[PDB]
Amino acid sequence: GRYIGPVCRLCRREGVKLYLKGERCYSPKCAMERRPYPPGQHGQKRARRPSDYAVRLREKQKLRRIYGISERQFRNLFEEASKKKGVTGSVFLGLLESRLDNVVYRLGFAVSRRQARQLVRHGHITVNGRRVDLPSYRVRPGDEIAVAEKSRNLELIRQNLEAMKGRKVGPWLSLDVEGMKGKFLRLPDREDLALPVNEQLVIEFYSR
Amino acid sequence: PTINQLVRKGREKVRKKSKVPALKGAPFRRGVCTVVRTVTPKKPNSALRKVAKVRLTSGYEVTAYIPGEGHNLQEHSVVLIRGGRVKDLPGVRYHIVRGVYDAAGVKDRKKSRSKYGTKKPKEA
Amino acid sequence: GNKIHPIGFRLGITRDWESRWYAGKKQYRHLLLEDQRIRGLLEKELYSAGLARVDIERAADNVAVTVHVAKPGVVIGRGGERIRVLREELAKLTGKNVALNVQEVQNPNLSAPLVAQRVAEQIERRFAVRRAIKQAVQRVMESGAKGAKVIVSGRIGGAEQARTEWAAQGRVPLHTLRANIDYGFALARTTYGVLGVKAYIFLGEV
Amino acid sequence: DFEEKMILIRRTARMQAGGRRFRFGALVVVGDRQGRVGLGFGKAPEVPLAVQKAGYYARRNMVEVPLQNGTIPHEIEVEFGASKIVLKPAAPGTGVIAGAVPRAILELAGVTDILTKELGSRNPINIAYATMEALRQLRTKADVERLRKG
Amino acid sequence: IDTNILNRIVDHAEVTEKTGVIEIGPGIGALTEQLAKRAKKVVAFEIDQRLLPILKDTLSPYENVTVIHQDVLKADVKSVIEEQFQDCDEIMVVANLPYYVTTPIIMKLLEEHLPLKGIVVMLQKEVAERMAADPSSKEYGSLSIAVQFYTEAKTVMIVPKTVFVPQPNVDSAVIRLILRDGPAVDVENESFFFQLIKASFAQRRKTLLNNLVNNLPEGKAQKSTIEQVLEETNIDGKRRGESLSIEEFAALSNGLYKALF
RNA sequence: AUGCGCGCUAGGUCUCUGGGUCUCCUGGGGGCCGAAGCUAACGCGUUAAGCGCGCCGCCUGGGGAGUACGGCCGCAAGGC
RNA sequence: UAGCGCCGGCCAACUCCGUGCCAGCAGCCGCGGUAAUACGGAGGGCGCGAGCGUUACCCGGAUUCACUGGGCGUAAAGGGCGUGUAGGCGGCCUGGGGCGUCCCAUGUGAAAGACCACGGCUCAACCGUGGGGGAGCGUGGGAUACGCUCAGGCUAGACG
Ligand SMILES: [Zn+2]
Repeated sequence: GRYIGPVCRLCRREGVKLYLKGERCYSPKCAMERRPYPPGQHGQKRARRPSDYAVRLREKQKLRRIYGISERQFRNLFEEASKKKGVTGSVFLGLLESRLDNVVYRLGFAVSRRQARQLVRHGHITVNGRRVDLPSYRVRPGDEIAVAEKSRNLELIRQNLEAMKGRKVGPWLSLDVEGMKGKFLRLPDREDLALPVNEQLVIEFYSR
Repeated sequence: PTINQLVRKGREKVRKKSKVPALKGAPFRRGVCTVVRTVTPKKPNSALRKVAKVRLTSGYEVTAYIPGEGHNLQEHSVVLIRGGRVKDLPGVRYHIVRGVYDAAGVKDRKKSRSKYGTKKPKEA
Repeated sequence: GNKIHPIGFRLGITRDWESRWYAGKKQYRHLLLEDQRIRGLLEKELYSAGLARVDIERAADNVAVTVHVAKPGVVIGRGGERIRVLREELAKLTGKNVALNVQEVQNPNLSAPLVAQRVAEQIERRFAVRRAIKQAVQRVMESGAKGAKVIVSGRIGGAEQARTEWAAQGRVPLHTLRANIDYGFALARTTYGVLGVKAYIFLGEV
Repeated sequence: DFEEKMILIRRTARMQAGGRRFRFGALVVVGDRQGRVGLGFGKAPEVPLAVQKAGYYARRNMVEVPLQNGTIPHEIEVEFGASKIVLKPAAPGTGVIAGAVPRAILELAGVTDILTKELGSRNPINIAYATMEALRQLRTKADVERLRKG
Repeated sequence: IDTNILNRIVDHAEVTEKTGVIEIGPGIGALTEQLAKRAKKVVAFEIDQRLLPILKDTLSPYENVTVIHQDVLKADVKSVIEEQFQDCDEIMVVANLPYYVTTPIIMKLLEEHLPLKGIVVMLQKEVAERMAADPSSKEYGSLSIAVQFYTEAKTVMIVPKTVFVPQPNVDSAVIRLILRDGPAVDVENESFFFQLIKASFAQRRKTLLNNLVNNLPEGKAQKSTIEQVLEETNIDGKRRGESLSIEEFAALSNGLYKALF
């Protein structure tokens, strides 16, 4: 079970915009443009300097909340990345970006990661001409992601991909806006992602 | 020491000493209460702690600490004994699991119900 | 302990009498009583403006009251209305055609009475005593004033037992006659009793 | 220009004729994250004064560190008094594996990947000094070659 | 306290012995103290009881600073300007504002038609960008249209987070808003003007027609009229919505309502 | 309160006892300052508590306790 | 269908009421006698989430049995002192043997488990197909620097 409840409160607590809600967090309503302090009774009091543990925890929580995945899955992914070759940080980010729901959000089918998760789970998304209904599915370079024929006329997808005309997609992706389909080309770099996260702190946190 | 000294004698391992002999390698035990007495704490603390005397399924007969606000532990109540030591009371080395056999969960908890075993208050 | 008054120690030299006039034995006490009454009234009335010094002199059945104030506008008032009514009050008190004068003390951070009353006002407003004293001494020290010293009596922050704070900086030679030390006292009345504030300032030598 | 870090404020006391006189000691690390680190220990009867003094001392006593790929050229093992520090080079994407004090010192050095261990007494001041010595005792391939070959 | 930077803000306001200054939410009085030494008259609105003694004490050496214990929203600003500023030419507002009351506090002042010359304030950098936005910069919206319809805006610089001793979460920026000589564009239907402005940016990535027809029951009924009037005013609901200038909205607010007003 | 043996690491100074070519040079022993270095500190420092190698005996928080029990040795008290 | 623990420092999360060394909390340091962020209740927050806590046990942190990796002047620790058995260790130069030692080839080191790659369950768990690796021990061949050994010498240790 993922996290269900208030969202922009996470925006507030983490102190970064963290586009979770889709469109609202682009309008003057993201709750960062009004009351950008953490929630609660003592949200706007001069706080003591954060501890090392606090810093690492906050960094990890921010990175986790971006993709909206369980702590268990997060730790499993980190372990996998650690065991692999190359830089832990780069590999970890590459593994977080290879998720089906995240890829769906990237390609522009959905406005938010949560909407993308719902679309995936509800069977509106196909991978290599086969229905996949699992948000945690890992896609690989050279895969074909498309919208199911049945769902090609749904209002949500129609207007989402109508807004993607004359708009750029990530360098590690291609999209056929008219073709109701995309393509995953390669693992994204550290430079490619505009994450407000210093993954070194995540590594250090998990070291303890 | 020299390598020869170590070959001839070697290093003696260290063995841990159990702090809960009465349990006999079991998470809990079942006992029968005999005496329900209130006692006094070591120096810096001054109160009147409620303490039972429990004869276990083992041969052991030990004092136990009853945690909570009020209890219904009579002279013949069947109880479950748990590990854990009270820093103050000189001799007790076990607690009582609230709400198991005859011990009942302390009336009207709202914050820590896992401990002090009490059912969730059906809200209205 | 038991330091004597730093002004009284220097009445002859480096300081001057606040009241300057003459009267025979027959008519001394009356003039002094009138003088004390004038001082009382002025302290009572002009406190808001930041009074620091009251000078009285007599020539021939006349009074020339000079008031040294940080803020002279408050005393003067709008179109010289307040000064006029104050003059009227003083003249009504004693029929001696009093001649009130108003002077503005230059750099009001260099007058010890002003510093003392400011610290007392701060204490009345439930401030932190030590920090206030440190800041006051710092402000005195900034604008020349070769020496500065501030003492707050006791019963700090609504405590049970009294204690002295004393922050000072520079040279304060209370033992030298040619010192030109300016001294100021204040009394801070709070809900847990009274407090005494003393300020010493040292402005060069000779 | 230089970043500052804080290790410990400690309030020490000495007896007098009927009472105690206090004094605060401050430990401060000053660094530019490019290979320059200074450590200062400052005593004063008042905390900001102690911080200022420690900062001053840190700015004086500076040490250059031979960084390459944000790691240490060679593993080292330095004992100061009864404290012992062990440093080891690490591959990229490892992070600073260190306690509060060594991490504080090494972060301002620009080191991004290292493994550390504290041994013996763990008095923070001694550990800080030991870390300083270990940093001060580093050599490169070039330096050793110059020493030997010339 | 943010040192000489305070003296910088006043420098960006250019106040002298000629000017009277309105202070909104002074706090301790860091900015107020700096303003006092450079301005003929200073007025302040403070509503917090706990910070009042400190503010009063900070203002002890000064005389030309007045503090009124009343919320800005409830109090009539016009009267306060009438008395407090009887003998000054330029009337200016310099302030730093709490996060919640940033825009509405500006809007109240702008709506009231005060004789204010300029409002030089410190706000969020994001809000600063939104207030002073060029067309189709994703910063263009209701805020920009409203402010620039009332007052010309100019962002001076960006104040970094690494200034305040407690480091905040979001950066700050200083803006100037000079009151325009009369309304920017002639339209009698101010209310519906604002209605159109706010409705047109209902969905940023949607088109003008979507943002127009969906709003308003009459509008949701009389679809064709909107289109024919838009074509009458040489505008179309296809471009985007965010690419229009203020005068275009003036023409539309004339025509569309002229059809039904 | 410092196990035994050997090798290396500035000196100065006071002594006891031999040899020489005899202001001095060279061995063995007993003290006092002190290079390098070691030590938590006190201090040690060519008679090491320095730098190394070999072999042996010991320590693993403080009371209970050098106690109880068992064993060995003593006439005994006692000892291990 | 959304619960459970926590919010004094370790250790991320703060205020108001009730009690006044009482009721209690407690892993350690300790909090409780009228201003309790440490007890009890609320509001709020933090962590995990179909789970969350507690007890028991094992490894780690413990370099706190120290081979890697400790010590014995005063912190626990040099036998009261000799002589000496077994045992441990041992100068310089040549030559043989090749026991320790090192290298190569090879048999074994089963299957599952561990690592890498590719695949089937719509993914994952799970499973399958290949590739290695692996301390040790056998068998054959090779090298002689060091240790052991045998033979011949030398005087710097030892002895006369
Ligand atoms: Zn948001």
